Amino acid sequence: EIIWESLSVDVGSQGNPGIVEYKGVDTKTGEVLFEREPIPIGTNNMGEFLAIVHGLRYLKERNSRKPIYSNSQTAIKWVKDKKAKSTLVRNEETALIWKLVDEAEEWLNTHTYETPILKWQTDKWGEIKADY
RNA sequence: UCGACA
DNA sequence: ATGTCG
Ligand SMILES: [Mg+2]
Ligand SMILES: [Mg+2]
Repeated sequence: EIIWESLSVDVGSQGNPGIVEYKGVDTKTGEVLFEREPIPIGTNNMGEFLAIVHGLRYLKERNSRKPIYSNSQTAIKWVKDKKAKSTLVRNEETALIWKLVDEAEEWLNTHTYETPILKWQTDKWGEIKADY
């Protein structure tokens, strides 16, 4: 019941809030299809959200109907709402991530997609294929 | 508390 | 352990 023909995304950090990165892999092979350069300050949930949105953009530009797996219940909801409810403060250090997030929201209400966004069942299946 | 993450 | 989230 794992949909192997899929794109899997995850965040990695150093600290939380701290340095954030995310990437997307082919669920079947583990091939790395995209990896975001680390962002100096962010939260886990912002990174989880950016990874799904980047996944959507990636698949849409390639005309791909694959679903996206994420392990982040929060990020899956934020994507469905088109709104990332982060508590992270706004200052010059977090400006970069907040600009990414705002641009991701903006992409979500200027585009259509039917990509299913699916919860990766870590408890059953082990770690997501995009894990750091 | 429970759930999902970092 | 603590921080991010619902
Ligand atoms: Mg994750
Ligand atoms: Mg992980």
